[PDB]
Amino acid sequence: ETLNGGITDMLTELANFEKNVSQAIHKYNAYRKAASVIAKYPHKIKSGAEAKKLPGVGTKIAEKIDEFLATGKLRKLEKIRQDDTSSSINFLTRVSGIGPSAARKFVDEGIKTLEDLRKNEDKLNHHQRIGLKYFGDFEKRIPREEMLQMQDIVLNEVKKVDSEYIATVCGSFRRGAESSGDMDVLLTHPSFTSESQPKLLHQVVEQLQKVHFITDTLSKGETKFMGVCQLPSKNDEKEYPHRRIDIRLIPKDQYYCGVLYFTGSDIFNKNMRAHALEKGFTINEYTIRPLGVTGVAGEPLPVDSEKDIFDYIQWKYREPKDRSE
DNA sequence: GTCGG
DNA sequence: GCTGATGCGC
DNA sequence: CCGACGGCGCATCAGC
Ligand SMILES: *[C@H]1c2c(ccc3ccc4ccccc4c23)[C@@H](O)[C@H](O)[C@@H]1O
Ligand SMILES: [Cl-]
Ligand SMILES: [Cl-]
Ligand code: NA
Ligand code: NA
Repeated sequence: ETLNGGITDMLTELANFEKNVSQAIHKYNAYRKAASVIAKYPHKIKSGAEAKKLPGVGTKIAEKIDEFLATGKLRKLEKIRQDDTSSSINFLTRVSGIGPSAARKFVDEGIKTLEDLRKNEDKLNHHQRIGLKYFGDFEKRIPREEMLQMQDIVLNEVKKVDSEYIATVCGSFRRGAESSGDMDVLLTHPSFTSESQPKLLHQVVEQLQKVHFITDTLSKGETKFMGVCQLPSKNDEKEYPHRRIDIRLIPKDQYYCGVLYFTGSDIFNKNMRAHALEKGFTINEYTIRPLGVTGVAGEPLPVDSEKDIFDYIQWKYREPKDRSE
């Protein structure tokens, strides 16, 4: 962290400006990738040339590293930071529901701070109001211990609605992470499959609101719910912060590919999709399909467990804790 | 911005 | 009223 | 040189 923190902080700040102000999503991802690869580099970079050897670090970022190393700053970043409009646009996007487009619109009309947002509710859609309401809570991380308590509530209420449901809390949490940014829940039911009900998800969301676990709804459809939840506070104890929770309803026959996919990590999934193709298989979020000699993907293969997927590509079943790569 | 056909 | 496009989060 | 860069569900907008 102390090794190249200056560089990675610089790249990430540049990343945010590209996304939020210039609306250049590809440059945003480029800078992030450069920041990541450098974040892992087990040596203190002495020059851009050294950094350029890393995949994702090109000529431009090399030049920027040289400037930073010799001056401790980046002229363009110092300048953009002092820019009233750009810094405000960049800031507003921290509100969930306010993307680069809305942030630009707001700033163009003189709305530049949370306080300005607070006095202009009529100009915010439902999602943005909630994002504003929980601005601070949403930026806080979730200790694993709270995630465990959160899980207890979800599995219990899901089972209470129908004991045939199958719920799995995925994300880094499933891999054993010490803290999470949110709670991602994958849900299925035997009556729901690819080729075969709107209330399956609704009934669960409803029960979670009944025991006051879910406090707000950002979006809700027949297959995906996105909202806010909160653990009940202990006697005379301080209130827990509101948290982001997503609940996905997935066809049973696609459930395990979903759990695998949503457990990650991202690097693991890529390494698995690669090995999958090597054995003549195509693995995506939904299914695993056989690849013909001419490259034509056949029908979806039977999946009844996470392991089943590993068997197809002849790989040793790895537990989420070891799925970091 | 970086990579690679 | 509807259909497709856009913004957004992830 | 120049296109790719996992996109998918839902809310809301743009346009008929
Ligand atoms: C993929 C990608 C990114 C960011 C978030 C995100 C979250 C979920 C899914 C699901 C399916 C496809 C893509 C994603 C992503 C980006 O950072 C990345 O450049 C890709 O677009
Ligand atoms: Cl200006
Ligand atoms: Cl498919
Ligand atoms: Na490089
Ligand atoms: Na935002």
